Amino acid sequence: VWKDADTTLFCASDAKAYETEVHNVWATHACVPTDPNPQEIHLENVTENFNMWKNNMVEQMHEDIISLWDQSLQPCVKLTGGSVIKQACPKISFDPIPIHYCTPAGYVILKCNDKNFNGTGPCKNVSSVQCTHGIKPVVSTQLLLNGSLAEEEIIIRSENLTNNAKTIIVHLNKSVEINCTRPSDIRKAYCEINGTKWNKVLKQVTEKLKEHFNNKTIIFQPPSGGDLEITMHSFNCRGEFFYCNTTQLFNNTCGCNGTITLPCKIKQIINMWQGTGQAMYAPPIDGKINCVSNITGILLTRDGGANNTSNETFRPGGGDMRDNWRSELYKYKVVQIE
Ligand SMILES: N=C(N)N1CCC[C@H]1C(=O)N1CCN(C(=O)N2CCC[C@H](C(=O)Nc3ccc(Cl)c(F)c3)C2)CC1
Ligand SMILES: *[C@@H]1O[C@H](CO)[C@@H](O)[C@H](O)[C@H]1NC(C)=O
Ligand SMILES: *[C@@H]1O[C@H](CO)[C@@H](O)[C@H](O)[C@H]1NC(C)=O
Ligand SMILES: *[C@@H]1O[C@H](CO)[C@@H](O)[C@H](O)[C@H]1NC(C)=O
Ligand SMILES: *[C@@H]1O[C@H](CO)[C@@H](O)[C@H](O)[C@H]1NC(C)=O
Ligand SMILES: *[C@@H]1O[C@H](CO)[C@@H](O)[C@H](O)[C@H]1NC(C)=O
Ligand SMILES: *[C@@H]1O[C@H](CO)[C@@H](O)[C@H](O)[C@H]1NC(C)=O
Ligand SMILES: *[C@@H]1O[C@H](CO)[C@@H](O)[C@H](O)[C@H]1NC(C)=O
Ligand SMILES: *[C@@H]1O[C@H](CO)[C@@H](O)[C@H](O)[C@H]1NC(C)=O
Ligand SMILES: *[C@@H]1O[C@H](CO)[C@@H](O)[C@H](O)[C@H]1NC(C)=O
Repeated sequence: VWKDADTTLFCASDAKAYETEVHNVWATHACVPTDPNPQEIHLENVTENFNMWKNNMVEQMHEDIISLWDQSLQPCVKLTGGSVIKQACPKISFDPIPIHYCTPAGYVILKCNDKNFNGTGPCKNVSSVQCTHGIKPVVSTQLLLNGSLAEEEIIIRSENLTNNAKTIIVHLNKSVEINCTRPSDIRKAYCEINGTKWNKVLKQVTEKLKEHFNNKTIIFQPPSGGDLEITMHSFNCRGEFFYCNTTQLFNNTCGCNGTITLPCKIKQIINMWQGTGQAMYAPPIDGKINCVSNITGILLTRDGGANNTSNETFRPGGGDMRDNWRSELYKYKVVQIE
């Protein structure tokens, strides 16, 4: 017997005590070691309601990662609310590691094992766990990186598809590598994507979106304004902030199918995701800066006043990292053992 409840979670990780990498350092002192003997109990004949869009676990992970960045990635200058802090900004070791979220005594985590689960509504195949799986806290916009994959079909996730203001999370079932490099202009970078791989996945995505939108025509367009962090695909590679133009990723025409090369820039002046504010970092480290990531999801925003047209147009979105955490926490919820 249990009931829906919120409580303060703790974290577990395989952090290395000797590592200078900042995620390891934070997990070493803020988490416990991962459960060496994790147990999963299947709940016979249990149906349970989930709502990934109203899930306190997401808020708690958000608070953790903000703390992680605040103790690890300090900018030369932080500009918040009129205040201006000038603190040490050395170059660091940066590579996210999986973090597990675990319940204290008197609580368990319920896990939805329905392979088609979209994040809201009833789940027929429910198990209970002490900890989630290991989630890498990858900060990014537009593209979800290094996550998990949907097990069966591509999944569309949204708090309310009919409401165009609600962010759409696309959960891929086959990852697509994105290989970004600043070769050894020191801020000029690029990302390489297999155009055959990507265009095929994207076609499947549009077909999935057809199913939710009455077989309408699915059109992609570049973001319609905003800050560079959201009009570009933003992410952190080895501590450097990359900003990549994704126009060639979301062009509906696909003489295509070669390597897709996105132009990128490393920016020193950042619009922080942790909260409204601007931060400045030192110029990039020397030599080849490279990151090979898996695209496992897409963040989309649908265009509004098309209620009576023939087209549904989608633009890459992001900005609220809670959606990133939500994309992995969607199948979990905390309950109190009554
Ligand atoms: N957290 C809470 N409680 N919130 C309540 C609703 C909005 C949200 C919120 O209050 N906020 C304020 C701060 N935010 C912001 O100002 N944004 C505008 C500028 C860009 C932002 C970006 O995505 N930055 C970024 C930086 C580096 C990387 Cl690598 C990256 F992938 C992304 C979006 C986040 C949402
Ligand atoms: C339910 O999910 C479990 C994972 O715990 C997996 O073995 C299988 O996909 C499902 N099994 C049943 C009996 O539904
Ligand atoms: C998710 O599944 C539930 C089934 O109960 C349904 O009500 C809802 O419309 C679905 N949402 C999406 C985006 O598929
Ligand atoms: C990328 O995807 C492949 C296959 O989908 C997987 O084996 C590999 O572990 C993934 N890499 C990362 C860093 O997630
Ligand atoms: C991914 O899902 C789509 C349906 O959305 C399906 O057609 C495709 O075969 C799936 N691919 C894999 C590798 O499971
Ligand atoms: C979803 O959004 C539409 C359009 O904004 C609105 O009419 C509808 O009431 C919403 N549905 C729910 C369940 O909130
Ligand atoms: C990534 O791209 C760089 C530069 O083009 C190349 O040297 C490297 O081999 C690529 N890595 C992979 C895994 O494709
Ligand atoms: C690009 O992806 C396709 C489909 O997965 C694959 O067959 C092809 O070998 C890839 N190209 C390269 C150069 O690896
Ligand atoms: C991305 O590239 C396209 C074409 O190269 C360009 O028209 C567009 O302005 C670029 N986007 C941004 C945000 O600079
Ligand atoms: C994704 O994971 C790979 C493998 O650990 C790593 O090399 C890469 O830098 C990661 N990408 C990001 C954006 O953290």
